[PDB]
Amino acid sequence: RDVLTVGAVGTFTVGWLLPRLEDFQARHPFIDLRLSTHNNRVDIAAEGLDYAIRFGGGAWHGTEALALFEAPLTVLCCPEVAAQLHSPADLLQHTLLRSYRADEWPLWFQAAGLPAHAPLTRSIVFDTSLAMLEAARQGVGVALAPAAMFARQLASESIRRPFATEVSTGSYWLTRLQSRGETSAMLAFRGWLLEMAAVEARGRLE
Amino acid sequence: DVLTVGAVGTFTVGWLLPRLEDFQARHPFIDLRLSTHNNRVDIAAEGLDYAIRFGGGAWHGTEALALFEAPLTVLCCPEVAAQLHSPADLLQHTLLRSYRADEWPLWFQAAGLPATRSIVFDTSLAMLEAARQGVGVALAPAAMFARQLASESIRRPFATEVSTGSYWLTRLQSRGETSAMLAFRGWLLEMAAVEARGRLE
Repeated sequence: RDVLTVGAVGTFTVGWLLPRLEDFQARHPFIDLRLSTHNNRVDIAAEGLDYAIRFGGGAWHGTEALALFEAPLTVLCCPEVAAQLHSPADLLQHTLLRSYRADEWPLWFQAAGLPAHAPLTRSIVFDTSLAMLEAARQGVGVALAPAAMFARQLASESIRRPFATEVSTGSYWLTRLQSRGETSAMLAFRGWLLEMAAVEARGRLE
Repeated sequence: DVLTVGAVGTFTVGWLLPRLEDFQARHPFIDLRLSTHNNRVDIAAEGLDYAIRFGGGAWHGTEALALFEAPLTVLCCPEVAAQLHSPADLLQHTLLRSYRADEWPLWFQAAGLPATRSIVFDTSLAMLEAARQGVGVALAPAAMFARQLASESIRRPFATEVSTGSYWLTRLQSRGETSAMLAFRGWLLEMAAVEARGRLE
């Protein structure tokens, strides 16, 4: 009375949602929110979610998806490794940490004005950017991830952005099953989340 | 000469990656394809030689070799740790939970306590980052967060721990042990014995 269950990708939950969720609970004291995290293969029905927030193109079968904001990808690494990089061409001297989406590194090299390499060895594939950024922190390799999800780390200087080049491969989306009606707590949560998302998208042009 | 290992992500980053340089120095012509997952995997569907998982070692169709035990303890940021004097003080904070099913009861039990509304985490990695941010109090294997404890950005308020599972090297009984596999198996078991030894020591 009333129950609301939301699942979000872990990187989005700890990098973005949780810093703002105190605002939601103040403005909606009566909604009992059940937040869980997942790794972007979330199955709404199996986990009992009303909404799932995930990353990609917004065209998931059986799903209605509302765009929140873009998450452009950039190179992120430890200061150790950052000092050793002068041009993006130096990157092939390092382990390239990557996600299961295999075209992010060639897409980014393109955006940097380099051929569309194509990194199979040496490289390690990560289910979550959190695991990828922790590996990058520990000097294992060079990460390619959304800067806007690791703002704290960057502002604390605990990790570094060595280049300006970005590439836009996906957005964060609020998704829901077409099969299910939107409850009143769902509508309340959606309104608050869209407001917060608009401030974020607005901030990146600002 | 390829070898595909899929390891749960907390284990990969908190323990296996800092030691992999050794392996790559001792077998420089193995092409390891390391991937991570969230402990809920289908070895066949993902096409792995080995998976490394947390749990009880009894997954149907798979040969599971134990590595070491992973006892869970309470972990939080410095300020909330100061507010924590005894275990009963914990219910004053939000309990950060994993999708298991469930470990807080057993930990309470182990700390001599009897029988709020909170957050479930697919990975201890996400859980530990919320604990650093002050969102709540985590229950997770301290052995996987040596880095955060050494710098004291994360604190362990209580000595109580509770064993609920181990890390395991698993393989479908079906497909054959490759030579690259055998070499990884030997090296990993040696590295794991040092770790278990160290806990007693």
